[PDB]
Amino acid sequence: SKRYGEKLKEVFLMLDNNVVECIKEITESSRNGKLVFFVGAGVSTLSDYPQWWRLVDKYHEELYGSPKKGNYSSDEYLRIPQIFYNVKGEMAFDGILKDFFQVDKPTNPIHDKILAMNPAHVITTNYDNLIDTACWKRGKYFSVISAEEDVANATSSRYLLKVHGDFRKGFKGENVVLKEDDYLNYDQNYPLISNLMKTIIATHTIVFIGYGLGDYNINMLLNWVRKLQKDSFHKPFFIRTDPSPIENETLIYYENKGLRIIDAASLIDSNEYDYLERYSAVMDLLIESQENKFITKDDEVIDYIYGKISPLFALQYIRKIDLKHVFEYDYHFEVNGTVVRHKNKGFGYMERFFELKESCDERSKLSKKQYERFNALFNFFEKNGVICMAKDSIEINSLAYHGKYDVMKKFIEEQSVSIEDDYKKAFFLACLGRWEESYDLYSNIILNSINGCVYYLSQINRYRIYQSITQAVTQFNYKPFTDEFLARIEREMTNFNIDDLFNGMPFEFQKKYKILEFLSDNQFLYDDTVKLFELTNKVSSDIVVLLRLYDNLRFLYENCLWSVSFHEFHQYIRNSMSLLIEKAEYERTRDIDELGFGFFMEYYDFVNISRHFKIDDIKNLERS
Amino acid sequence: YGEKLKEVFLMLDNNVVECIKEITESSRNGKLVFFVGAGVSTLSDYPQWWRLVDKYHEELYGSPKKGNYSSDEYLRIPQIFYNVKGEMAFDGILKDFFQVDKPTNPIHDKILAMNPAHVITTNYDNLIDTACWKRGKYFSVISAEEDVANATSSRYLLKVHGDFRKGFKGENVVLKEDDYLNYDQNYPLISNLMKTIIATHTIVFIGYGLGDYNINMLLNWVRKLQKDSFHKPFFIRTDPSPIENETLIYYENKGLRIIDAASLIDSNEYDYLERYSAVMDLLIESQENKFITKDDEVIDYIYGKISPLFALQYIRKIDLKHVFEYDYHFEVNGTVVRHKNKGFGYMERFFELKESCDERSKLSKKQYERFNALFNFFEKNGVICMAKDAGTLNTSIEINSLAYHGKYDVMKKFIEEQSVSIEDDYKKAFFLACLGRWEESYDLYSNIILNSGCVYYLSQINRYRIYQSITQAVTQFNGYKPFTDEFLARIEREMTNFNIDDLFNGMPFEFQKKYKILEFLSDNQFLYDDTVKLFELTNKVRSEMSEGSMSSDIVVLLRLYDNLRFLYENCLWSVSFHEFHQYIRNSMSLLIEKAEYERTRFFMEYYDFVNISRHFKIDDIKNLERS
Repeated sequence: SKRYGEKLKEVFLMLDNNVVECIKEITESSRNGKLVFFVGAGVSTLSDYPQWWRLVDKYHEELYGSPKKGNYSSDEYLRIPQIFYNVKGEMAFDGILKDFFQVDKPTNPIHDKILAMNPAHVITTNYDNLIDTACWKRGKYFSVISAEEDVANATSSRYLLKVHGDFRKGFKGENVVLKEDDYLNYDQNYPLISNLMKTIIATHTIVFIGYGLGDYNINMLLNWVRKLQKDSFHKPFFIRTDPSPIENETLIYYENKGLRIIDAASLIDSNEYDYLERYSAVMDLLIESQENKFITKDDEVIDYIYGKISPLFALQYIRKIDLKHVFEYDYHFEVNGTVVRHKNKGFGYMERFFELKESCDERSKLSKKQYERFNALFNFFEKNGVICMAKDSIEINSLAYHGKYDVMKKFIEEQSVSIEDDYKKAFFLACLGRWEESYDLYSNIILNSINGCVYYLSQINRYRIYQSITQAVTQFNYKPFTDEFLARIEREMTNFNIDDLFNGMPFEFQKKYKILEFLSDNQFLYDDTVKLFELTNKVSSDIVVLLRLYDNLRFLYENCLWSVSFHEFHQYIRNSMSLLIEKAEYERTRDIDELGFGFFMEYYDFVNISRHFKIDDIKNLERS
Repeated sequence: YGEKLKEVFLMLDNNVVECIKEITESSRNGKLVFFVGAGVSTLSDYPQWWRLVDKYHEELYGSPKKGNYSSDEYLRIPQIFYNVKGEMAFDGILKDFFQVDKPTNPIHDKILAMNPAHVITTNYDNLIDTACWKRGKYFSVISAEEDVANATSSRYLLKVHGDFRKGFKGENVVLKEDDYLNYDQNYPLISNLMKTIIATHTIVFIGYGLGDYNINMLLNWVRKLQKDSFHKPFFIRTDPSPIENETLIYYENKGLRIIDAASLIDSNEYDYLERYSAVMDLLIESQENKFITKDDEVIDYIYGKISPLFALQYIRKIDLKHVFEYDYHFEVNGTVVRHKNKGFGYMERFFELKESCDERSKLSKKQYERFNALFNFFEKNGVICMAKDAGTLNTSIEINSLAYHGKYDVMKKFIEEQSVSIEDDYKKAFFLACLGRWEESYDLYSNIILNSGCVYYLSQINRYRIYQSITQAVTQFNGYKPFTDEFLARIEREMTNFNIDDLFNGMPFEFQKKYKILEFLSDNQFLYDDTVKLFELTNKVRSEMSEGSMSSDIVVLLRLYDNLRFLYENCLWSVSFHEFHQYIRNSMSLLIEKAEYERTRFFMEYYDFVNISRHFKIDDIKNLERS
């Protein structure tokens, strides 16, 4: 196991530059969710599924009473079943298919690797259910499309597209593409499936696995690709697992045809019959490239952390709990600024980054561009209060939080020099009650903002301020807002679904700014409200709760989000502060009981209590 | 005008009502794609193509045509001009005729207000682009072949005939006859994408004259498709004269569902904007409408909303407001309150049918059985009637789960018994989890997953939960070898890639619509509202603790019982969570404090004793004794 990992790392370090670039593109596409796997028959044979040549042999035996002397050609594989279908009855064909294919076979680890690569869709020429079984086990639901009618009623947005059909309806030759007749009339009999396959191939990054370079489907797809306009499509990737290394002439010939070939035999040395070894070699190379197990040098951890962090440079402050989602739970980011390795199995890039931060000599060894990127990363991390790993005071910079109303008015009066200044102006106007002007400014920003994170935040804030205006109008019934303005906002906000706002953003934004998705949710503080129960235990929790409250407040104020003014956030602040004070009082009473002679509140605590607590809530706090 | 549209709704034909129903359903599901023709662009006074044909005719022949242009002439005359006068003159005329800025008509905004999944347009103008940019709707605009691969979003604005974004050249658009002849060869990717979108969405045709070249080409392509292997596209016809019955029959048999604007409303034969706005508004204003007029419709709609929940043994009442999209508040005592139901009141009608047998009798047999099933569901879920009609209500609770009562002997007896159906397997897996045999519990849950959509999703969540608890138990023990290291390795291999957050998203949209309330089980959001509730009444009770003044304790107790019944009767492993136990402990502490106050001026029951014995620690009981 460990020897296999060391061998894989050695192979990657000696990998060709072209194969390295192909692996990088495949991993990037998988991260973006644009990856699709075209699964061939080799993956099925890896699970000992009955190969088609066995069926051809059975049909030949039934036709002539003896297996053919020699080897079938490519045309015979489709002709002999056709001859059996014609001269013999269709019932015999279907019965032989049932006798040969109604078997139960386990799913090979290659299916698990393909699924762990996170493909958007899976296109397969296999008529078996092995990939269906693997997807069913792994919990990723795929809309299995194997007939013409399945295309119209597709349940989900991700497809298990069996372009050659399967035996779900039954072990009948009419449901699959086996005979030469089926291949001849495939376009006529499967228009929708072929169109869907071509659309998926055009709109996604295709990786071919389980196919030979001389396969019928591969050549047909290359012929169709030949019809496309030059450079109007992405060249599909082809994983070649044949025992012998691919010839250079064949390699260049097929690369000119549009296939970027990663050849398993060229990467590692394996036995002639060890197909699973080569399949696992390629798939594991891709997976450990995804898992960052091949990052072995500095100025490369810098690139990865920069790719993860640089989109967040637009945002003023990032919650520590958001950094967990930024790195996909690779590290736990404690509120006190300490980082802990949590779930990453590859290189410890955060530890290397902190080592670079601590010692200047190792930092100097980086490249110039990587040195500047590290400088930006260090500024970002120190600004967000990330210091070092576990083994090694709140401050909110927002005029709205401190109630500097005159300064907010002054900032509003000046002329904005950037879109971010307009965003801050709109938030300040919202905090000052000028909600009509806030809505107009947010609409203007939305118009002029198409990273596009300011656009998303402006849409969120505009919906929030529209809800605030609606609730104020409902509770008032004075006319602070003209009826024309109310009608205009109603006509603008009708059928406006905030739930689909994030999904309508570009997928590059949806990958770079996953941590903002919670802003479109109706409720986003359920987690902290739930962990507030630890303060009710009667048997540190208080400091982490207070620091998380400070993190939420700083994120909502520094980034200028109107959701800070809603009832849910006020309720969360009230509950957290009340529970903290009650727990401190309980600790004081327990100590005075056991000893016989707690909470230290600061300016920020006073501001939070003043802004979020009602008079009744403060009365309850004093009474209890 | 709005009341005129309501009158049109009243006089709407049955088939038109059905078509509007499917269109609104597709819009709600996000599978609606709008096919915008040239009439919509013409509504904004955009230069029509016949003006360009006239200009080419004048430029080459020297005089305007005496008669009327035939269909082939619209493509032949520009082709002749391109062949003779060359490409430069063609592009110059195209530029001087098309580089105009035109305001977006309200029809564009009405199309966008339907939230289309995609907008396929034969127009080469940027009017839809401007409308999307103004409304704030982001659409990846695709007008060339290279734009298909470089799409920035999953929602496409597909200009199948191109546009002038690259420039005002004839090569960027499909105008002349040669462009239409070589369209399949010149635009393979765009045509493939259009065909795929049509196949995988609901298409509404707006702006076409039912005789356009594109409409007939799509009909010809549809003809080749397998019978009943596709959904019939909708065609909005906005011609002044009402469509003939024969023509309507001919086109409907060809794979079109035609909504005629001239049939719905009467307008002047030059008032095209009125004709477009009538159908667009009738589609828009039906988004909120549920098309509920008669009692059988009430029964059918409530059955459609409730029947997926028949798989679950019990449903939290507070969750029901999510089922009906916040139309009604379902209070914990069994009372319903009108919250956001703007249309006809189907819950009031259902209760009226329930109380009096006369209206229940005058129902269809299928609808009678549906109403009977709904009555059984609501009676078993504790929903009684509306708030106004509600009288005396008792806090009677029962939990029909062996795990809650701790019938460990019966637990093991049913465990050893052979399972009958997949529900029995699910219950047996929950019993294994409750019995401390998490190994066989995980194996049985994986077997249920393999053999399997409510049970599939519930078993996935339960399997993840027992994997988590196994990890925690192993960490605690090593921080005794209950589990073999081989089992730990296998479960770690199976579960490390699995993510519980996106499990609901990786579910069929039918499941994500029918079983929305189940999504909360993925995270602790399931306990959110109650927790928030559990806090506020606490403070309120504490206020009533000191000033000495339905009951708040009743609401807290009912929410507690609802949570317990939902988590136990549905056989969910979340009953073993620390957060859930803390919630139960806090609720019981508050209830006991209220009881202590009320005594010196409610009683402990069996279920209360079970909850205290299960979810409390010794220190909490000591604190309760002290206070």
